[PDB]
Amino acid sequence: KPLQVAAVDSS
Amino acid sequence: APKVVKFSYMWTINNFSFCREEMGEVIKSSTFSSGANDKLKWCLRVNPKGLDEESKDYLSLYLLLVSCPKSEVRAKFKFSILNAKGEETKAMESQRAYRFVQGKDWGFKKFIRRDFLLDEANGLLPDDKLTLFCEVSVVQD
Repeated sequence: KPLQVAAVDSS
Repeated sequence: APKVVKFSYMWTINNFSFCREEMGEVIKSSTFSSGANDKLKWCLRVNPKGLDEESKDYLSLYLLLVSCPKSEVRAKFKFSILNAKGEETKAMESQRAYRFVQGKDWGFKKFIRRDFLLDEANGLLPDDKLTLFCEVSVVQD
């Protein structure tokens, strides 16, 4: 699994 | 010409290993603002154990517009972790400006895998503290 995912979203 | 105000905030989460086990925990920073003196208050929001099942292996990190009396504010943002030497690492930026309204956040559901964070060799929880650095660039109408 990626260490970090740079996809931006809103909670 | 858009008019842009840059500001930042450093947040240390102490006693990181005392975060709740059950999923759903939210931790928030104190509020912060630019000098622009426009009534906008922001904070950081962390889910130490992810927002949901798909993200349970990650820490999630968001920028929240806590207070804003105007309809909307656009802002770019960047988050970094400060390592055991005080330097920025593992940063991610939003790239473009996102549209905030009061109570809205934007950020990274999968900011960093927790097993990397908890591996002492990476030096990211020195003394059981997680230090995060947020830089914001807000558009002022």
